[PDB]
Amino acid sequence: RKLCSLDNGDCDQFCHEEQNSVVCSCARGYTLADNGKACIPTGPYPCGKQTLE
Amino acid sequence: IVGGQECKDGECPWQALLINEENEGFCGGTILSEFYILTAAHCLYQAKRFKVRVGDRNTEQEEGGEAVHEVEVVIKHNRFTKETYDFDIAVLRLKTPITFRMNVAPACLPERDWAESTLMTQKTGIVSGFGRTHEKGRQSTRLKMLEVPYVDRNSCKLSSSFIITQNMFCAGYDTKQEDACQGDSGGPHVTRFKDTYFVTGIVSWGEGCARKGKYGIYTKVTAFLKWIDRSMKT
Ligand SMILES: CN(C)[C@H]1CCN(C(=O)[C@H](CNC(=O)c2ccc(Cl)s2)NS(=O)(=O)c2cccc(N3CCCCC3=O)c2OC(F)F)C1
Ligand SMILES: [Ca+2]
Repeated sequence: RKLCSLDNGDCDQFCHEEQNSVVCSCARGYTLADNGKACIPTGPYPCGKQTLE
Repeated sequence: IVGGQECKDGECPWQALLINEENEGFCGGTILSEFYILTAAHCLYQAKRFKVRVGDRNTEQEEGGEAVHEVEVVIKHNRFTKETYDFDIAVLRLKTPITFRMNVAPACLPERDWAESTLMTQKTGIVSGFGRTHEKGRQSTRLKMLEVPYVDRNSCKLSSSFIITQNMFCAGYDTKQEDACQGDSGGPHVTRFKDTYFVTGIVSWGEGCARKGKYGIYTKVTAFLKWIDRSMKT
């Protein structure tokens, strides 16, 4: 499959196609990484993460 | 929760509990942020007044994670009707902010199209709460969880004695005796994606609990994402 259909476009969280290319984004409590794919927490206890620590 | 497993430390940290004047837990909820809780609309007339408790894994004993919060504003969906349980969704504004810690963390709100393409298309979701352990049993003292597969919508409609609207989806098992139940009501249905849990549904109703040929019915959160986002401005 094509782009977001193929492995979520290599994005950690949200994927939407835009100008053919893929654009990744993140939920609240995260910021997109320099690679434009990974979602990095901005503080402890970001949403969606099981609090094992 | 009928069957399933109990939530271990840090496994279901988005679980909230609506408690009444007598300190009894009567419904569940989902933590969305420091000020906001997602719950079912029908839960808001099973008491005259209530509070929100977070970090609770055991209702009969006290535990370090626990904190009580009072609701400032209750945002019930004006189209909710108890005849069908359609539009079974409400947002709670807390007076004071939640402190995130062990056993206390929000579930992520997904984007509308992505959720429908990517989350709804997963094999299973997870549902938790302090609800009944058998259809006719008592409330569980411990927070339990259950992995529930997404059910095909046509099969879902053919199984139901009551209408399944666009604001509802089916999850659970056909014959296997595992399902959510009374008291789990208003609680979290989340879906996992790359080690992250997104809130995909709200425990709404079912024809009893764990019955053969019957599934659990959940409020479809993706139909209300703009509405929820609008609630979190006021
Ligand atoms: C406030 N408490 C008392 C109610 C709230 C909703 N309730 C029920 O759905 C009960 C118990 N089952 C459950 O709560 C759930 C099972 C699976 C999920 Cl997911 S939730 N199932 S039930 O059979 O006993 C039932 C009891 C009261 C009302 C209903 N509903 C649900 C809305 C549609 C019409 C209706 O009569 C209803 O379901 C109906 F299908 F039979 C209990
Ligand atoms: Ca406790």
